[PDB]
Amino acid sequence: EVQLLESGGGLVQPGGSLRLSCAASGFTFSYYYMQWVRQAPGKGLEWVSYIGSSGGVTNYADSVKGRFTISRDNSKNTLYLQMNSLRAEDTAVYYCARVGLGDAFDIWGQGTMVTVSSASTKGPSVFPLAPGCLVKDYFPEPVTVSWNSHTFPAVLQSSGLYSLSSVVCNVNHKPSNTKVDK
Amino acid sequence: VCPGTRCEVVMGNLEIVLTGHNADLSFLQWIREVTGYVLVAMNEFSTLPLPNLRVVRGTQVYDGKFAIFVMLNYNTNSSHALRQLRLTQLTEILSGGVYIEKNDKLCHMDTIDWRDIVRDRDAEIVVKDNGRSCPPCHEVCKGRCWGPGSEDCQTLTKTICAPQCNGHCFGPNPNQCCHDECAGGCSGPQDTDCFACRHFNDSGACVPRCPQPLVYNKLTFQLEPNPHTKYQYGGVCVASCPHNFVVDQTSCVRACPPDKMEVDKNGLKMCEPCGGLCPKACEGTGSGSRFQTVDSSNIDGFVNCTKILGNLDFLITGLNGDPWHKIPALDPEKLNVFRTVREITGYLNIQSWPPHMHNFSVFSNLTTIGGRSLYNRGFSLLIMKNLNVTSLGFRSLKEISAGRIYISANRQLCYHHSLNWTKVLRGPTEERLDIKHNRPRRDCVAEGKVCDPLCSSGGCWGPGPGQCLSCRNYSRGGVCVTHCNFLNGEPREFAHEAECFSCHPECQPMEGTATCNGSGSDTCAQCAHFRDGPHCVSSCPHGVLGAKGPIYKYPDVQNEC
Amino acid sequence: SVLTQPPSASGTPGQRVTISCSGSLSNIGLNYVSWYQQLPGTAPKLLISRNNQRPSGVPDRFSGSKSGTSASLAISGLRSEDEADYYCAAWDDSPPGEAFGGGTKLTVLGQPKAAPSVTLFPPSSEELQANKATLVCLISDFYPGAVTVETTTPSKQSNNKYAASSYLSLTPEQWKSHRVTHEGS
Repeated sequence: EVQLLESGGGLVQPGGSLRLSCAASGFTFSYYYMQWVRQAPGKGLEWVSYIGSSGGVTNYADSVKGRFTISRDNSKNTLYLQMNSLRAEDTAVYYCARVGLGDAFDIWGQGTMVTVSSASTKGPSVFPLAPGCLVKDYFPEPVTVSWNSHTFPAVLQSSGLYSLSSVVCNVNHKPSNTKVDK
Repeated sequence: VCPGTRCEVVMGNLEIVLTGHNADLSFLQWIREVTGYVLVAMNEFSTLPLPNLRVVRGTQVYDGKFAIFVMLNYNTNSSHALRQLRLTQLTEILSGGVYIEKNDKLCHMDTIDWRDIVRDRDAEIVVKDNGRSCPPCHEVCKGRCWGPGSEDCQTLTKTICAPQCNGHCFGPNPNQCCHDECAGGCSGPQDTDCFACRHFNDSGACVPRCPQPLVYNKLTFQLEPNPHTKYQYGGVCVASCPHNFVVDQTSCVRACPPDKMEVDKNGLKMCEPCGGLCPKACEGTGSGSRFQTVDSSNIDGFVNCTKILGNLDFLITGLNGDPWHKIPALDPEKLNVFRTVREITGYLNIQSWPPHMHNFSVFSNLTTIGGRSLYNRGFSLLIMKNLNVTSLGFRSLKEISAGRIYISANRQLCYHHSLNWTKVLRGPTEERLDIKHNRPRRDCVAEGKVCDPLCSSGGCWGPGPGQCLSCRNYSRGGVCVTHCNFLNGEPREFAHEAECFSCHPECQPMEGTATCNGSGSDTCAQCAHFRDGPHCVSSCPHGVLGAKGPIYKYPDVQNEC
Repeated sequence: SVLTQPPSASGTPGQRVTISCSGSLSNIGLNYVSWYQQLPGTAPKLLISRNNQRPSGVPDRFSGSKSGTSASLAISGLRSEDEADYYCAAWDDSPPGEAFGGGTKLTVLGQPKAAPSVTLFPPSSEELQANKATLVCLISDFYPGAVTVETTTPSKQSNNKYAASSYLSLTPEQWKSHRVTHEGS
């Protein structure tokens, strides 16, 4: 059906580059302008860029101008976004929207999360409290903390790490292959 | 600043009618000035707390004679009634009278010198039939008071003074009168010692005009944005305009004038002059509109329209008329309504055109075609089967942002063969151009139906130097000229981006050399009158204000301020 | 190049709420206004297009309007399914781009006001012997989801209530140097 399928996102480091893809289907991709809108976790909707139907006009936000480059392949029905020199403040959920009648964004993508973090993978240090368990400093999310054989969502630490707690235990961190009980 | 019926100034009328035994009137504790009248009728509370109320103007009055109207504030059965009118700082009443009657339990009203509070000598003051069992004022009040307290005394101010100060004075001595910007009496001779302001107020200092946004700078002998630059918000000078309010040069108006637009240069929204016709978006025709084409019923709704949020379909049905004789034919003269249209967001579809109109010079001011809405099979511009159109006539058209171009079956169309669409059609041309089967190229060349010699290798929209895409030399009013009025002619002109512009006035026509270098008066060879610094003005600063005050200087012999 | 929306909006099941949207002549003044609804954990969808048009799926409850350089979003008949983020957008001319709004967080009440049950855990003894002594403050069961005490954002539970957690990283030396609000704490 009428669908804008996105791809190309993932975890990357500052300075790194990424190319986002947006495959169209169900409509004539060559007849519409296409948009890029990102949304940082906690922040609101932020306009990134847009391109003409024939790939003519191209304007960017001052936050990305020079680093990002929008393009399109009408023969392949795909909208691209060349994200170079990525900063930490570029971490967001990048949606691609089609302009419709009256320049309204009637069709959006599914999400594709883009993350720019300096902190690499790390082991979850567990420290048991006094009369549940505590999962401190781990990356990246998530961790399945189940007792034997209500859990609060982790916080975004100032170091880019995460700190999860559980109250009433098995703490398995798959990205670090860490299976430690305490 | 607050509306009538917290703040400090009450813009409107303070009306309190029919209130219960107990009411949180503590929100009225901070009120300094009332612009209208005070209405307190049929209430049941015991005290009206307005201790900071110093001035009640009275631009409009209740019962056509009273700036203060208080009556019937009691009950025939209950014991809840108005007993105290806490107006401990009530100093002046610029206009209107006072009516305090039928207040059964209200005391200390028959002891107030209202002639000192009321400034209008012809006003009516009726204070009677009030409290009966009323105790004397405090020994401090000296007979006149508002309540049984040491801080509830009436402060007398008004005093007959010298004819040098007509009414507005702070004592009998001539060297103790008020300022010219004082609405009534005052406390001192300074501008920061008045009861009420006659015009505005910077921060306690009544000035006839708030700090001008454009003041004179001692550095560059001209004008510059002022540090304060307080704007007029009615009666209070503010450096920043209120919520949503736009800055109208010197005033904070709710909405921009009909002859001005809401520009936003240095951050804040400012009302700048349109300079001709203000920008206006309009509903168009096509997929998403109300109509299949423009016609006798749509042509009138395009007046003063500069932007088309949509498209413009021109069908034979719209021109010739409705098949069911419902809507009459379109008067070709009414087509001139699109001469204001500068931009079309969607497409332009011209499938029909008046036979005696050999071009689209109606759209001679059309600048941009977006193509955000396409016609047929992805077209932004479709001109088909117009056997009368000799030339296009889109002289102002510089950009077609997207979509394809369909131009066919026009048979008599010329001047478009030499057009370099790449310099107009944004995006890789590829196969977006569908231009064929018009007037044969060989036929146009033979009859001289080609671009004017003063046009560059770009192309043209018709005959003459006015229909050129790019001039070989310069342009003057949309017309390709070989020379600008650099060294001779009137008015003397200069050049910018291959376009001619007239030099600033007060710059005499310099023969042999260039008169101007730029648009402003900062760039001239010499001044035709006076020269205030690096500028050329017709008159030295007669009475302009700067950061300190009025600035003026005599023409120093060789005409230099 | 941003449109101005109120940061928050509240109402009860069956009440009419309004979401205004300020702008300029560059954006709203010469272009169509569109509203976008974003349910928690989902992608935003088109709610209002071209000033006042509703797509097949948007009820007659929602109604957008435009007057000058400003626009509004009216929701007559509030429901517990309307609880989401509302953004307004408009094409901008002089700076060629899309002018988005800051965002409006519509909160649908209905549920009775509840006080959060705070559970604080002193620094772990196993942690205290590891050059650290972080505090663990757990917040649970409260409505509406808005509590000020790094700290997490209020998380909606399966109990239709909200939860939160606040951590305090410190030094073991400063730990023994010395021996949650919900609108009416």
